[PDB]
Amino acid sequence: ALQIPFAMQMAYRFNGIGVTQNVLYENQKLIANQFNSAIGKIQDSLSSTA
Amino acid sequence: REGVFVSNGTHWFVTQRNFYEPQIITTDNTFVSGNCDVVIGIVNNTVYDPLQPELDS
Ligand SMILES: *[C@@H]1O[C@H](CO)[C@@H](O)[C@H](O)[C@H]1NC(C)=O
Ligand SMILES: *[C@@H]1O[C@H](CO)[C@@H](O)[C@H](O)[C@H]1NC(C)=O
Repeated sequence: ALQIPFAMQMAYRFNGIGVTQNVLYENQKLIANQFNSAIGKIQDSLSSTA
Repeated sequence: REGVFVSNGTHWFVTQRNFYEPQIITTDNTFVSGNCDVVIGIVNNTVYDPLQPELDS
């Protein structure tokens, strides 16, 4: 395991889908909001959908 | 452009991700986008431009 800052791991996930890494850094707060809000929907999905 | 910015503590360099090979940071092995305000954790350092000394010829 090599440590790396998490926002730099995500940039090297983004380059792997062909989106240029500056698209992450110019939108990092927005991406954190979308990711955090998306896991909120998982808890609601599992809590509602037995 | 490809690789990671890294520092030993005072020198700044860029390397490929999978084997340490420290290049000097330049207008060739980097690309610009936007102003310094937006990015979290950006650092102040000089980026070299190889054309400059040739126009100083
Ligand atoms: C990294 O963590 C330190 C506290 O240990 C904090 O002062 C610093 O602002 C953080 N840097 C970034 C880029 O978030
Ligand atoms: C980076 O450089 C600019 C221009 O000299 C300066 O305004 C800014 O305060 C510097 N940032 C840091 C973290 O020192």
